[PDB]
This record gives sequence, structure tokens and C-alpha cells, in this order.
Amino acid sequence: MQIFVKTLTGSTITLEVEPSDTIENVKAKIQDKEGIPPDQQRLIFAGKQLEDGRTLSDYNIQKESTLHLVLRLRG
Ligand SMILES: [Ca+2]
Ligand SMILES: [Cl-]
Ligand SMILES: [Cl-]
Repeated sequence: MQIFVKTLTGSTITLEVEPSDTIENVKAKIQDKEGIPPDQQRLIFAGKQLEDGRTLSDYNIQKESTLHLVLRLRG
């Protein structure tokens, strides 16, 4: 399944995922492509912040869905 991840600056990347993938899995994939550590990532879909432990299917994220990625600094 192909999805998109987009930032506030308009950068868009593509990921290959499965419905059963967790949000934590997706953050790992973004880190592989773009080097952003999962701790600093927050994903949003349909105006809601997503939870690491839940799955893409939980949020009805499908082929060609776009997730919004934003930073949240830990320190
Ligand atoms: Ca690029
Ligand atoms: Cl990927
Ligand atoms: Cl940001």
C-alpha cells in the first residue's frame, strides 16, 4: 500500500506500508528515508494526532492517503 507524508513546508515523500502497520512502524520508515528520529515525529490524519501503538487500518488510512508530519522536540 502506498501512502504520502507531507510537511508544513510542502515536502512530500512516499512510503510503502500495510494496513496492519502501526504508527510506530511508519515513523521508522520515515526515519529510514529522511533521518528524522521517531521521538521527534508527530503524525496527523483527518485532523487527529495518531498514536504509536495503533494501526493504519484503525484510522482508515488507505492507498494514496496523505499523513501530515510535524516536529515535537523532546528536550
Ligand atoms: Ca524528495
Ligand atoms: Cl517505505
Ligand atoms: Cl514541523
